[PDB]
Amino acid sequence: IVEGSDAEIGMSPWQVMLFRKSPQELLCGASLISDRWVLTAAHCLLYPPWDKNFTENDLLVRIGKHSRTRYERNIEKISMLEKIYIHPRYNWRENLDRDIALMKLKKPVAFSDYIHPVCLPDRETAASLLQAGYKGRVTGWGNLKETWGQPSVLQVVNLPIVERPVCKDSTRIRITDNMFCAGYKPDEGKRGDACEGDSGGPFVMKSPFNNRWYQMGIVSWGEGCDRDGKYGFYTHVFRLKKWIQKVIDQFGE
Amino acid sequence: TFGSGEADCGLRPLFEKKSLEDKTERELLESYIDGR
DNA sequence: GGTTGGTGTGGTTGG
Repeated sequence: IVEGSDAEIGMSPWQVMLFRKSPQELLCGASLISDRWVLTAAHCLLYPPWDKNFTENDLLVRIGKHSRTRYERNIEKISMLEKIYIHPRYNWRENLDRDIALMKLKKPVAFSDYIHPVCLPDRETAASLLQAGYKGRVTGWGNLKETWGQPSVLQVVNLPIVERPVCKDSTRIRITDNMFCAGYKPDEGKRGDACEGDSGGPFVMKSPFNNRWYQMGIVSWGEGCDRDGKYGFYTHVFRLKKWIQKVIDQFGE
Repeated sequence: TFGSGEADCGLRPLFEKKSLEDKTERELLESYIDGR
């Protein structure tokens, strides 16, 4: 996270680690949603143009962590994935559209003080939570700015939902109603963004009502962390919540 | 799973399940001109 | 990895 601030103990019990096994690497962040249903970004598993096509056997989930760098002697749950299913209308060649993905972890994991599942949106909280002005916070382990910085611990920035009339005439890319943007206007002395390495990574929000945390989005893309007047685009975990519970219905636990 | 659909989705052991509030919760919970 | 404590939650600059 850029212009962020090193997260606290379990600020995100649900923050995952996309981890490449050859060589040892971190692709991105991901959210626990089941005892084995984790949701990331597709691109984090399939970007043909840059020859990104990462497979089940391949990747390691790294659940309940803090140090980006080290293996918590006994915090971390290093886990296998049985299956990865991206979403079928996920447009790579055009604009990271419908860039989502479920991976059915190989077995259940316990929810031990730093490993914990997050609320999957509903019309209610969503409807009324998802108003531009309101703020949510990405959470990841990645570039701190756009260059070759990779942090100590999980970072977190706090940002406000941005309306369409800006995230349109913001970028040449075409913007689908299957993302929103989270930034600050420039005559708004503050700042932050997600960045290369963040993706798959929750944009979660606090419902003043049932006081739970829900995934209003995921880090999708952007035209370079903090371009002042450029926004970060995350995906509408709602307007697709349908694609999600179908896969679970169909498979696993 | 689905929505709020674990059993106690989105409710934090070190924090909400333990009525501890984070560094900058109140930064959000203030976004919604005044949620709580 | 780095200040044998911390959440790299023990006791073995490692692993």
